[PDB]
Amino acid sequence: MPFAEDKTYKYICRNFSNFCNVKVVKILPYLPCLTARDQDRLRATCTLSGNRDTLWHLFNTLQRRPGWVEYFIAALRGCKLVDLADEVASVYQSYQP
Amino acid sequence: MPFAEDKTYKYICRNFSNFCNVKVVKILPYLPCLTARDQDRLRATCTLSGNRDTLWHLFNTLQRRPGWVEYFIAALRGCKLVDLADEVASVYQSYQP
Amino acid sequence: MPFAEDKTYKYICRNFSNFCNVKVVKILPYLPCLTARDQDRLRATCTLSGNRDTLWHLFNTLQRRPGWVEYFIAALRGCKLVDLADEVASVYQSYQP
Amino acid sequence: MPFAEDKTYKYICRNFSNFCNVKVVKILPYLPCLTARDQDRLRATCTLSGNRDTLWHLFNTLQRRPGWVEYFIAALRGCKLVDLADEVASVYQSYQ
Amino acid sequence: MQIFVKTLTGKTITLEVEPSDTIENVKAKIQDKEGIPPDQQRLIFAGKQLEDGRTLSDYNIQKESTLHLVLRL
Amino acid sequence: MQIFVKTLTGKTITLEVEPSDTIENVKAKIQDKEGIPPDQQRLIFAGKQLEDGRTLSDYNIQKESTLHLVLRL
Amino acid sequence: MQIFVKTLTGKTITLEVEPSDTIENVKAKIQDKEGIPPDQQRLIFAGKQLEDGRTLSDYNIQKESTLHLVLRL
Amino acid sequence: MQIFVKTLTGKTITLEVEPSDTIENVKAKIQDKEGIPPDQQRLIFAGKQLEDGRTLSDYNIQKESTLHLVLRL
Amino acid sequence: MQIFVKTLTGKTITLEVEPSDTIENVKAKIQDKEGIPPDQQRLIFAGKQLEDGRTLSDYNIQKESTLHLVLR
Amino acid sequence: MQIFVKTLTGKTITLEVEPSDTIENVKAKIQDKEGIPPDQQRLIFAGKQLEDGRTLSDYNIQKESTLHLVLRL
Amino acid sequence: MQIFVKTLTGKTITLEVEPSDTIENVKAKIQDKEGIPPDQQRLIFAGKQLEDGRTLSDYNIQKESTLHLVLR
Amino acid sequence: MQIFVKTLTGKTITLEVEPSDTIENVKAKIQDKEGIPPDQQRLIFAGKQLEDGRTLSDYNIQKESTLHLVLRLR
Amino acid sequence: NGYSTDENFRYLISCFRARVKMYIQVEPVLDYLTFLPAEVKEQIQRTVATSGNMQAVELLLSTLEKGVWHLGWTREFVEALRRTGSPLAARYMNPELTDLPSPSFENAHDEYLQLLNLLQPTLVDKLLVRDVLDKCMEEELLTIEDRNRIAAAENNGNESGVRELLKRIVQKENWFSAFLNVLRQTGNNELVQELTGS
Amino acid sequence: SNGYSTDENFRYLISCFRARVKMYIQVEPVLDYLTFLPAEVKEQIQRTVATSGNMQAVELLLSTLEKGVWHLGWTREFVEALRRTGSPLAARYMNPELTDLPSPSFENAHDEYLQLLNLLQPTLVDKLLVRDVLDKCMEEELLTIEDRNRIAAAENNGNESGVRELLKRIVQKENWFSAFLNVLRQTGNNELVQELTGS
Amino acid sequence: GYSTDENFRYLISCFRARVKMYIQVEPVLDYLTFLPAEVKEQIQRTVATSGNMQAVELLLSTLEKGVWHLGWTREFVEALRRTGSPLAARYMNPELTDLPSPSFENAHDEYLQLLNLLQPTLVDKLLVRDVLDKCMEEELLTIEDRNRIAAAENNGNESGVRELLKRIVQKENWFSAFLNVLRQTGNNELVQELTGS
Amino acid sequence: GYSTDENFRYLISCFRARVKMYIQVEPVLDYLTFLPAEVKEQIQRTVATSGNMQAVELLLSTLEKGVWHLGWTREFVEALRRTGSPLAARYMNPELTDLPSPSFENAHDEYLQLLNLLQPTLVDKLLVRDVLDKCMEEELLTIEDRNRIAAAENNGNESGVRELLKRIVQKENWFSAFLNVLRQTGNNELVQELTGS
Repeated sequence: MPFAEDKTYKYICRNFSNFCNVKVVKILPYLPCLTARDQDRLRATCTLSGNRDTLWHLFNTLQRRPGWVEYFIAALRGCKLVDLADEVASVYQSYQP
Repeated sequence: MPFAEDKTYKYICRNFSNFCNVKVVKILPYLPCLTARDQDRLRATCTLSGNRDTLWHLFNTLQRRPGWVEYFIAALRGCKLVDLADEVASVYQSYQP
Repeated sequence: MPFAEDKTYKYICRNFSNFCNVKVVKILPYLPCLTARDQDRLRATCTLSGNRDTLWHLFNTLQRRPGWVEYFIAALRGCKLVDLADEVASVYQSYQP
Repeated sequence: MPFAEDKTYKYICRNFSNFCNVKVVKILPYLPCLTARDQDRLRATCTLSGNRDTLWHLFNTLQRRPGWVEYFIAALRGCKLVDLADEVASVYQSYQ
Repeated sequence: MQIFVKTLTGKTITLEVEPSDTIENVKAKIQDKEGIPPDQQRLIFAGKQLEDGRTLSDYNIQKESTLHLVLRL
Repeated sequence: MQIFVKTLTGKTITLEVEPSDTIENVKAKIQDKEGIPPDQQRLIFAGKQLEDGRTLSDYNIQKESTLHLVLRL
Repeated sequence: MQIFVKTLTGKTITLEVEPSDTIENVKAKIQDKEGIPPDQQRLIFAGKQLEDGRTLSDYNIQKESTLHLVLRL
Repeated sequence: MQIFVKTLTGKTITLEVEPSDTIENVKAKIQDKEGIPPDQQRLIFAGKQLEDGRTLSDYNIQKESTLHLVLRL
Repeated sequence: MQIFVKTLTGKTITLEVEPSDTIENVKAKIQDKEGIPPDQQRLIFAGKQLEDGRTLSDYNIQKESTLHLVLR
Repeated sequence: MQIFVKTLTGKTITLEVEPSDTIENVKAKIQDKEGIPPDQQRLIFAGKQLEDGRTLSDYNIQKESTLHLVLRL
Repeated sequence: MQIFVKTLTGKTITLEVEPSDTIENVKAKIQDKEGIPPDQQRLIFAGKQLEDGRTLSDYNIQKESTLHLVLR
Repeated sequence: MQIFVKTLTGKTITLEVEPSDTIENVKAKIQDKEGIPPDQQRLIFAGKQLEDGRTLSDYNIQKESTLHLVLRLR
Repeated sequence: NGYSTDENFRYLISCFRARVKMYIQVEPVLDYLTFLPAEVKEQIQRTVATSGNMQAVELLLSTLEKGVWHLGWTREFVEALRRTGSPLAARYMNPELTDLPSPSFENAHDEYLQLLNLLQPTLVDKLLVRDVLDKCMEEELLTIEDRNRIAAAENNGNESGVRELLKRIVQKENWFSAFLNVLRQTGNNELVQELTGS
Repeated sequence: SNGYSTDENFRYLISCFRARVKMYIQVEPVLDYLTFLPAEVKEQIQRTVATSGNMQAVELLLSTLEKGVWHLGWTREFVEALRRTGSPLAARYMNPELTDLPSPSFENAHDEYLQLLNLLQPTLVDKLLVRDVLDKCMEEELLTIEDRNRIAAAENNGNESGVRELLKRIVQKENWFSAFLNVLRQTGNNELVQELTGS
Repeated sequence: GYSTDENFRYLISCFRARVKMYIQVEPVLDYLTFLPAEVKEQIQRTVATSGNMQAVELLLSTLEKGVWHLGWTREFVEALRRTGSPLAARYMNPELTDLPSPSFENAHDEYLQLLNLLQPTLVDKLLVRDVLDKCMEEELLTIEDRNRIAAAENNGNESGVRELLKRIVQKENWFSAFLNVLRQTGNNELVQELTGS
Repeated sequence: GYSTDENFRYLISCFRARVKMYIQVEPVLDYLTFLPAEVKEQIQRTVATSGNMQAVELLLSTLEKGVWHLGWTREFVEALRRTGSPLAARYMNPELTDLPSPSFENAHDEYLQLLNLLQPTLVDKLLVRDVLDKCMEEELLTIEDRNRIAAAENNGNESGVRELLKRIVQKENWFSAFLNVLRQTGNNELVQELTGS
C-alpha cells in the first residue's frame, strides 16, 4: 500500500510531539523492516546525539521501508506505548481504501 | 554454510521478542566463537545499557563469527533454556542443503 | 534579564577552569530549565566523551534556556559546590541594574 | 627527548598485540602525566566500548604527554606486567 | 559623539548623543527628533535588542556607529 | 530468463537459466558457453559469494540480473 | 649529497653533507656559509624539528631534500 | 513628475502625478483615462503591492517610475 | 630605483631612493617633498608596515614599486 | 476542464475533461481518437504516478495543466 | 518535406518527402539517386538514429531539416 | 596496425607493430628506431603500465593508439 | 481573462521578479520543471553552487522569460513551487491572481524579513538548529529537502546550520508568526522576546 | 575495414553525434587522458565545468576538438579516454568503425528511459537514499570510481543533492535502466521500481 | 582631514593583503546589513566553494566598489570586532589608532610562517579535544569558531587542528596566547618544539 | 627536455589517472609549504564541495603550472610518502627508480576491482573496531587515517568500512597486507572470500 503508508508518515511528521516518548534503542529490535545497515546507522546516531535527535531519523528511515506501518504499531505496543500505537494505527486503518 | 547461518540471523531479528529471555552475562561464557575483544564490548555494553539493549549487540556481533549458530544453539541450551534453543535449530537444520 | 544573563555566561567562559569540578550527570536533575531534548543530548555526550569534555556543552546549552542563571546557581549550590555558586551570583546581581 | 620517545610510540604501534594485556582502568592511576581531562575521556571510552578498544586511545594519548615513556615503563611494571615493561625500556634506552 | 539612527524605511537620523547617556535618553532623543513615541521604538545595534536600562558605553557604541530603529505596534 | 556474468576482463556473457537451477548448473553451462572449468570460478552477486549447492531463487536473482565471474587462485 | 636550506626570507642554501652527518655538524655548515651561529639556528625538515644530536639518515634526508631554517633569539 | 504604468496588454500608461498623491488618487484617475474601476486595479511596484491609502513617496516612487498594473481578471 | 608612495589624498609621489637606504631615509625624502614630519606618517607596502630600522631591500622593494602612506 | 496531456514523443494533445472525472474517464478518452489501451497508459503529473482508480480532482489538477503519458513497460 | 541530408564528403542531398513517408522511403529514394545500398546507410537526426520503420514526423523532422548520413 | 609512443622530448614515435607482438617486441622496435635499451623503457598505455610479457591485444591497443614512454634516468 | 495563459504568466514574472527570488528555492524546483532542456537545468544547478540561490532564481526566471516552452508549462512551474516547499511564491506566480497575499500582509512580512536581517547575529548565536528542526516540520515551514539541507549545513558548525535555516523559513507561508510559534514551543522562549520585542 | 581517412571520419562523428554524446561524456575525468590537449585549453574546459555545468563543457570540449589541429592519433587517444573513464556508451558513437554503435531501437529506448527519470525525478529524489543505493550501484558497475567521489561530495550538502547528482551520473552508462532497476531491487527501494516501471 | 568612507576605502587599498588574512568572512556577513541579500549569498557561497581567503577578497572587492549607506564603515569594523577577528579590526579602523606596531606585525608574520612550516607537527601532536576549552578561557576563539572547530573535528582529530590553526592565526597576539594555551594544557611538548626552547 | 620540473610535469600526464586515485590530498597540504596559503585553502574546500579526486586534479594542476623553489618535487614526494599515500610517491618520483613493476600495477588493479565487487560482503561481515588496531600494526594506516576512520565510524560501522576500504587501497602492497590483517584477526572467512582458496 504505497499511498496510505505515505499518508500516515505525513501524519507522523505533523504530529511529532506525540512520539517524543519513543525510545529508539528500545524500539529498533522490534522493527524487522529496517535493514541491518539502517539499524546500525540509527544506533550510531542515537549514541552520538542523544535519543530525540534520532527519532526523526528513525521515522524518516522507516517510511522508506515497504510495509513499515504494520511493523511500527507492533513495535509501539511492544514497547508498552499502547495509547500511541492505537492512535497511529487509527490513522492507518481508517484511511485504507 | 555461510548462507543458511545468515538466514538464521534474519530469523532472530524478526522474532526478537522471543529472545529477550536470554541474559548476555550468563551466555557469554558459553560462546567461544566470540573474540576476547568482542566479549569486552558486550560486557561493557551490558553493564552500561542494561541487558535488553545488549541482546541486539550480541546477535549482531554473533552473526559475524563463523559457525556461530552451531555454538549459539549449543550455548543457548547451555542456559537450561532449551525451549527457545531448539527453535533456532528447527530454523537451521530445516534449511540446510 | 536578557543582558546580565548574557554577561554572566561570558564570565563563565572567561573563568571556566573553576567549573571543572561540576559533574554533568550529577547536575542535570537540578536544571529544570534544560529541555527534555537537551538533557538527552548532554547525557549522550557525557557518556560518549567523558565529563569535562561536556562541561562546555552544558554551559553553552544553558545560556540559551530562559532564566538559566537563577536555575544554575540553585543547581550549583544544590550540588554542594557552594563556593562556586556564590561566585556566579557575585557576578549576576553584582551586575544587575 | 622528543625523538626516542617518538620512535618508542612507533614501536608500540607496531608491536601493539603484545599490549592487549594492559587493562586501562587499572593503569590510569599509574600515569600522572595524563591530564585530568584525558583521564575522564579514557575512562568514559573504556566504560562505553570495553577495554581493548580503549588501549589504542590510551597510548595515542600518552605519546602527546611529556616524559611519558619514563612514566609508562614505571606504570607498566607497576601493574605487575613486567615482561612487556622491560621490552619498552629496551627500545627507549637503546636509542638515546 | 555622533550616532546614526537608521529606521527600516531607509532614512538615517544623526544623533548628538553623549556616551554616558542611557538608552531611554536615546529613545527620548528619538522622540523630539522624529516623533515616534518613547515606547514604540526598538533600538537594534549589531543585532542586539538594546535594553532600556543600560547605557551606550555599556554596549560600546563608538562614534558615528549606526542604530537600527524598528517599531512596535 | 536471461542473466549476465560480467567477467573482470569485461567479457559480458549471456546465460539462459531457470530460477530453480542450482549454482553448479550455472557454473556448468558457463564452462560450456565460454570455457573456464568451475573450480577456477567464483560467482559474485549482490557483492556476495554464491554457495555451490544453492538454487538461484534462494539468492533472489531476477531476470537480467548480472552476476560477476572472478578467477579462483 | 645535495640538500636545500631555505631561509624564511626565501633564499635557498645548498650544502654537501652525508646521511651520517650530525645535525650539529650540519648547523655548523650553515653557520660557515652566512654567519648565523648554530645557537640561533633551528632547522625544520618535513614539518618536524631536527633534534640537535641526531644524524640526517635518522630523519631520512635524501638528495635535494629541503630544510627550512628559522632563526630564534 | 511623470510615472509609467505597464499593463498586461503592453499598452504602457504614462501618468502625470506628484509624490504626495495617494494611490486612491492614482487608482481613480486611471479609471477616468482607462475605465478600469478603482477596485478592479491591483497595482504593483518593484514587486511590491502598493496599499491604496498611502502615497507614492512612501514607496520611494521617483520621476518616470515604472509601476506595474495587474487586474483581477 | 623608483618607488611610488601613494597618498590618501590620491596624488602619488615619485621618490628616487636605493635599496641601501633605510626607512628614515625615505621618510626624510617624504619629509622634504611633502612636509609631513617623519614621525607622523607610516609607510605601508602591500599590507606590511615598514619598520624604521630596516632597508627597502629587506622588504624586497624593487623598481617602480608602489608603497602606501597613511597619516596620523 | 480543458487539460493537456503530452505523449512521450512530444505530440501533446488537448483534452476536454471535467475535474471530478475518474482517471479512467480521461484515460478512456485517448483511445477515442488515438488508441492506446487503458492498461498501457501510465499518466504522470508533477513527478507522481496517477493511479487509475482515483479521480482527476484527487490529484489537484487545474485547467490548462499538462499530463505526461508514458507507456507501461 | 524538402530536407538537407549531408554525407561524409560534405555534399548535401535534397529530398522531397512527406512526414507521412517512413525512413525506407527516404533510404530507398537515396538508392535511386546515390546507389549506396539501403542497409549501408544509417541516418542521424540531432544525434538520434533513425529507426527505419518510423516516419519523419515521429522525429519532428520538419521542412529544411539536416540529416547526417554516416556510411558503413 | 600502427601505433604512436610519446616521449618526454615530445616527439612521438610511429611503430609498425602487429597486435600479436608482445611488449618485448614493441620495446625492441623502440630501440631499433632510437636506441634506448629495452630495460630502460617503461611503456605506458593511458595511465597503465605494460607488462613485458603480455601482447598488445591483452591491453586492447588497436590501430593508431598512443603510448607513453618513460625512461629510468639518473 | 481576455488574454492567453502563457502571456498572463510571462507578465506576472516581469512584475514580481524582485518579489519572488526571495521566495523561490530553485535547487529542488528544477526537478519538477520538465520543459527545461537538461543543458539549461545543469547551468542553473551550477549557478546555485557558484553564485548562491538568489542568483540562480534570477537565472531561472530570466531563462523562463526569454525562450518559448511547450504549452502548459506555466501550470507545471506553479505546481513545482507549490509542492517543492515554497508556496509563498506560488501565490504570486499563479496566473489566476485570486490567492496573492494582501498588500498589508506583504508589507508586514517584508518588514519581518528586514527585522530578521538585523537580528541575525542574535539568532545565529542563540538559536540551536538541533532542537528547532523537528518542530519546524510539525509546523510545516520546513521540508525534508530543506531539513536535510539544513542538517547537512550544520555539520560544519551549528551556526552554519542557523544561517541556512534563516534562509529557508523566510520563504515559507506566514513564516514569522509560525516561526515565533516554533521558538515558543521549543525552549528558545528568550529569542521570541528578543525578536518580537515584548 | 574503412573507406576514408581516420581524422575526418572522427571529425564527422563529433559533428553528427555531438548532441548525443553530450549526454554521455563526463568531461571532468575525460580530460586526464586527453594528453594532446594543451594545459591552457584544459583549464578553459575545466573552468566551464564549474561555471556552466557538465553538458556545456562537453559542448566546449567537442567544439575545441572539432575546430583545431591535433597530433596524429588523437582520435584513439580520445576514444580510449572515454572507455576507461567509465562511460563506454559515448565510445560507441566515437569509433570511426560503425558496428560498435547501439542499435536504433536501443538508442531510442534509452531516450524514453532517460525521459522517464526526468518526469519521475521528484519521486526518486525523495524516496531514493544515496547512502545505500550508491554502494550497491558500484557493484552493478554503472558508477565509476570517480563518480562515487562526486556523489559522496554532493551528499555533503544534503541527501537529495546526492540523488539529484546520482541520477545525473547513471544516465550515461551502457544499458543503465535495466541495470538500475536491479540496483533498486537489491536494495529496499522495491516501491520505486513499481513507480518507475508500472509492474 | 577627509570623510570616513574616503579613508576607509583607502585603508582597504593599503591593507588588502593583510585583512585578507585576518578576516573570517562567514560570520561577518551577519552584521553587514547594508549589503544586499543577493551579495551576502554570493559571498557565503564563495566561502563554501573557493575557500575563505577568496571570499574575503570578494567581500573587500564588493564593499569597495559599490556605495553604501552612510555610516557603513562602522558596521564593518564593529562586525570584525565582535565576530571574532579583532586583529583585522585594528587595520580596518579608520581611526588608525590601535594599529599594531610594525615590529609586532613583522613578528607575527614570522610566527605564521613558522606555524606553516611546523603544521605537520601540530596536526600530529595536538588534540583539539583538550585544547578547545582552554582557548575560550583565553578568549582566542569565539563560540562561532569553537562550534566549527569542534564540528570539523567530527571527521577526525587531525582535520580539527587544520581548522583550529586557521582561526587562531587571525586572533590578536595569538602566538603568545597560543603558547600560553598549550602550556596550560598538557601539551608542553609542543611548545618546547614550537618556540624551540 | 631534461629539467626535473619538466620531467615531473610530463610524468604526471602519463599517470594523471593513476595518481588522482592514490593521493589523499587533505593531509598532503600540510607538508606543501611552498604553495600559497590561498591555494591550499581552496584545495581543502574543493575536497568538501566536489570530492577528493577533484581536489587532487586541482592540486596537480596548481603544482604543474607555477615555478616553485628548486627541489620541490622531492618535498612533494616526501609529503605523499608520509601522509599515508606511499603508492603515489612511487609514481611521482621523477628519477623513476621506485616505480611499481607493471605486474604489480596490473595485479593491484584487478584487486581494487575485486573489492568494489565484494565490498558488500566485507561491509556486512567486517567491523572496523575489530580490525583497526591490527591494521595499524601492519602500518597500512596512518594515525591520520585511523582517526578519520574511527571518526567516520561514528555515524555507523557500515560507513566505517566504507572508509577503511577507501583508504587501504592507497597503501603500498595493500592487498597482500590487507589479507594478513584479516587472517591475523578473526576474519578468517573474509580472506576465504577475497581469494577463494
